[PDB]
Amino acid sequence: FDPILLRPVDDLELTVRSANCLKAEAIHYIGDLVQRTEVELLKTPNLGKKSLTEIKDVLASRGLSLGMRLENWPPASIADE
Repeated sequence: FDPILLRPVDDLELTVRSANCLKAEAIHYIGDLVQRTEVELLKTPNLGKKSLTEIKDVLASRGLSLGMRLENWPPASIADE
């Protein structure tokens, strides 16, 4: 599995309006991020175009795709509590 992917958009280390705004859209995990749709996500009253280039840079910098449903998400790398 991809580690950055398992990471939370907030801590994904992306921009401030991209990752941050991502966790505000019920997508605190970059996994769900790629498992969504930048079409409507990049049209909210708190998004932007310069952000679509980043979110896409993550969905394309890790062999991912738009709405690319991940395997059995989330992975087993989050079972400590």
